Amino acid sequence: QVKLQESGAELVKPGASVKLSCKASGYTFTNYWMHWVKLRPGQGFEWIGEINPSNGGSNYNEKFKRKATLTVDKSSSTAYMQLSSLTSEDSAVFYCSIWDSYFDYWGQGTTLTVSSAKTTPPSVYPLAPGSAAQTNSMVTLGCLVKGYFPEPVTVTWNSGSLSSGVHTFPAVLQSDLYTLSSSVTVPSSPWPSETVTCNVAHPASSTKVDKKIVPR
Amino acid sequence: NIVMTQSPKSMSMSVGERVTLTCKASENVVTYVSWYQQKPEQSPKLLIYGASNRYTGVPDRFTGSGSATDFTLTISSVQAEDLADYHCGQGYSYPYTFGGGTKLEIKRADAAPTVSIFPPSSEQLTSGGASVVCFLNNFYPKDINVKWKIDGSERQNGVLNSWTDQDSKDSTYSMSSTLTLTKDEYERHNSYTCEATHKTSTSPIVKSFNR
Repeated sequence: QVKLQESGAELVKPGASVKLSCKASGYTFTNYWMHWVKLRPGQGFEWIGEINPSNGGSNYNEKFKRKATLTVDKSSSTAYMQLSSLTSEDSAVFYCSIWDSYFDYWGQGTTLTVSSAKTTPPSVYPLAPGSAAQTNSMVTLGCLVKGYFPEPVTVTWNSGSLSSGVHTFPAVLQSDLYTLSSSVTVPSSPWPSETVTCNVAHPASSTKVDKKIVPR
Repeated sequence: NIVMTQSPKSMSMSVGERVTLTCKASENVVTYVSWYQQKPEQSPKLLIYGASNRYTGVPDRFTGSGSATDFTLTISSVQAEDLADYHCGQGYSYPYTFGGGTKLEIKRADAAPTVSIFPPSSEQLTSGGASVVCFLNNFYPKDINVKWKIDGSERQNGVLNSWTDQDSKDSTYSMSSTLTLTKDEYERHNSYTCEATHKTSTSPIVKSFNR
C-alpha cells in the first residue's frame, strides 16, 4: 500500500527544536516531491515547503525560512522537517504529502504541542447505565477519558471491531488538562453477554488502557 | 504573496441539491487551482486539479471551473457523505497559498436526541472525584441545550460540553455533557438529572438516576 507514516504526536518545550518524520512506502520514494503543510484549527492550510528526494533540492515558504528545514534519507525513504525556536504559534497539525495530478497523497499529520507543561496520563472511567433492558432495543455504553495532557488520545472499542455506532467527542481543555468521552451503541443481544471494552492510548505518556464495561 | 479567499464561510444544503463554493485569488493564477476535501477526523483528499480536472476516483457530481482570479467548485447533487471542509489553493506562484476553507453541512429532517445518563464509576469515586455524564445522541438541528439538576436544583458550575461534527451517514449531531463534583458533594445528594431542550419537543427530555 502507498503510505506516508508520521508520528501521531509530539510534545516539545518552547524554544527547543523538533524533527518531524514522514516515512514513505508503496511507491518509488525518489520520484515525487514531498510537501509539508501546517494546519491550525479554523485556519486554512499554510504551505511550508517542498523537497525533492532524488537530490535534496528544496523550495521553502519565505515565511518559514528561519523556522523550518527539510531533509530526506533515501535509504530509510524518510522525509524530515526540523522546526526550531518553537513557540505556541507552532502548535498545530503538520502534514507531509505528495502533490501529483495523477498521485495526490497525505500523511496522517503529526499533532505538535509546544508547552512547558509536563505530560499527564489519562484517567479512564467505564460508563455503564447500568443494569439491563433499558431501553429501546439497543444499549448505550461509554468511556470517560479524563485529566490528560497533551492531546491527542485515540479511543477504539473492542480494538476496532466495534466501529458501528461510536461517537467520540472532541477533547476540551479545562485547566491545563484535556477531557473527552466516547459512547457506543450496541444491541442488547451482545451486551452484556459479550465483552464490551474501550481501548485508550495516550502516545505522549505511552499509556495503553482497556476498560471493560461492567453492568450496574 | 497571492491571497486566496473562499465563500461562503459556511452553509447547509439538502441532499440532492446543487451546491456552489467560490474561491477568489488576489491576482491572476491562470488555472493553477486545486480543491481539497477534508472530512471530519480525516486527512485532506484532492478533488480537482488545474481548476477543472477531476482527480482519479472522484465522483462525477464534483466539477471544478474558472480561470484568472475566480474559481468555482460545483456539486451537482450533494450526498450526505459530502459533509466536509472544502479548501482551495493556488499553485501558480511561490509560496503556494490556500483559502480559509468552506464548511459544508447537510440539511436533514428534524431529529430528537437519544438521551442517556451515567453515574460516576466507583473507580473515580475512590479518587475524590465524581463525574456524571449525559450523552445526547444523533439529533438535528445542532442547536440544543443541556441543564443539570441536583435534587431538583439547577447546577451550573462544573459542567463541560462537547459536540461531535455532523455524521456522514445520517447527517445528525451528538453531544456530551459532563457534570463534575467532589465525592462528598455527590454522596450528599440523591437525585441526578439531565435535561435536554431541543426544537423537536416543547417539553424537555429528562433522564435521571438516584444515588
